[PDB]
Amino acid sequence: GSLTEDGLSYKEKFVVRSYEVGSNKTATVETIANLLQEVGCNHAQSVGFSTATTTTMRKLHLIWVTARMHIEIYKYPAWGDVVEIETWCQSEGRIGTRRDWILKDSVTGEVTGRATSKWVMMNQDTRRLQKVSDDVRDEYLVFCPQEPRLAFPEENNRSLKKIPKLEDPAQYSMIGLKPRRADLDMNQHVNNVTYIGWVLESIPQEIVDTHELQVITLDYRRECQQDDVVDSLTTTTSDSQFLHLLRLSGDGQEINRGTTLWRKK
Amino acid sequence: GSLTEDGLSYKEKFVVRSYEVGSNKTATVETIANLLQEVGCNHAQSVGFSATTTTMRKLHLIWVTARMHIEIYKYPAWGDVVEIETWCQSEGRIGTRRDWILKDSVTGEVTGRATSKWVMMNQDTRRLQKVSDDVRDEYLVFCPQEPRLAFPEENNRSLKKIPKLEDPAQYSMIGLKPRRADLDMNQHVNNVTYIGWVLESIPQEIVDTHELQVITLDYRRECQQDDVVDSLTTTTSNDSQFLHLLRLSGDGQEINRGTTLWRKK
Ligand SMILES: O=c1ccc(OC(F)F)c[nH]1
Ligand SMILES: O=c1ccc(OC(F)F)c[nH]1
Repeated sequence: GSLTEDGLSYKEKFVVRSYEVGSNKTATVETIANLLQEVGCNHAQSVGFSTATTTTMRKLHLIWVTARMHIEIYKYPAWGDVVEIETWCQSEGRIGTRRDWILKDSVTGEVTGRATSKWVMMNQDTRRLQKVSDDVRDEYLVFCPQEPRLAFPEENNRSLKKIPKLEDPAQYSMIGLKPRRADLDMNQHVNNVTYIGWVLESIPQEIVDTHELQVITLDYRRECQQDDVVDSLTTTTSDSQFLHLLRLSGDGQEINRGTTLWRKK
Repeated sequence: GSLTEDGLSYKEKFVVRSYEVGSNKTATVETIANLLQEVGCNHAQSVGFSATTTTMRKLHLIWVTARMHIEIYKYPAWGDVVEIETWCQSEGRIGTRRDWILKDSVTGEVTGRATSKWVMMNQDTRRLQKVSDDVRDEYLVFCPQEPRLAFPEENNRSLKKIPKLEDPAQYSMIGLKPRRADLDMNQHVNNVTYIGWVLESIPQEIVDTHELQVITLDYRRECQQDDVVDSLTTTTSNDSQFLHLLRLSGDGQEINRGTTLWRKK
């Protein structure tokens, strides 16, 4: 992959692997979510970040953490196909950061999906959220479009809707979910993609067999740690819509909420 | 990737991805095992398969893994290119072998090797059988005719008999369940998942302070989507050796056994 001409966005091509696809021989949403995160990392390497901590962030032990992940897929790429992913970052002034992605058929050049994500600043030791400094903004505005560039430009759009809290009892549930070493990143934290899978695990197999996932919106409230256990809850709200809750098996502490939308095949 | 000049082997290059690495910023043995399966699949595609031959599709026959053997000298680093070569060979009427060599792309030196034994099984009845001449002949056109062994040595750890762990196990991980990211395109648990499940009963202190050199895994029965696995480990030993058993948490039915060898970092 490479920075584009203006050095304000990054593109990479990926061949869809045998193990990356589900029962219709197209990419899972989790494969897709892993590819967004790889091209996010490849963009940060290309422009000097880490080896996405800036020099000021390293000083005060500050990190970016995902608050929100929104993905819309029109077509899942097939086993053996090339997908082109472009990604850029923007400042939401002092609130935090946004990363946006556009997914294209390499062969046709047509948009096959789009994703947006909200990142906020956290201490790392104390895990306390805060506003972005100001000294920090200047150091990464050099790497972002100055004019707004939005994967989801439409005024009132799915990617910005408030998500309510599922009320007990849930229509469906998958209890006793536990991460393994394959679910951890290189800093030994549970990978953000794992949560996407744990949310999807309470959807009935019959919906998955007969529908395609078109939109997922997931809020991240709190981390699941190595020795935690998650319950996954789902109620139909409706094309079919679901409301989703991830919480710890014990004390029922919320880790995530979300919604998904599925089309009939 | 592509077939070599003689068309009796297949080569492919892989860039190691952000999410594919552990705490050393090098590839996990599960990332390695996934890459081996992708190059195995790309070789079968290249020589005209879809990995069943005409006669097997007629008789509803498939290859299934009886054994995986993997030895790693160096785990490739995040961003590095690993080159993997692969070929099959007939083992008479017993089954087939698939063998792999991993190289540093930049240096050309061998950094891993792996060998696997596959047997013929009825898709439906799940009954093992010997390989028939009509089938042996259909796939010898793709295999080197002289022997080519990744593990040639006369007394080599890839062929040793593996004993059954005796209760009580020294270590255990209880209540392991596949999620949908553990399934392949045919909705069977991925052979790499059992590797991860075997590794989950190794204490974190061994993993933090040692590197996996060798893994040998036997495949007895598969885990269904709605089964639950227990993972057991006893130390059997400068080098730490362990003995492994995966079994179904209910009735204690054996799904896998194996051994691992680790060196101090
Ligand atoms: O561990 C955390 C804490 C917070 C968060 O999101 C923030 F917006 F609330 C994500 N992950
Ligand atoms: O379901 C099966 C059938 C066979 C097998 O391998 C064979 F060696 F036992 C593994 N898993």
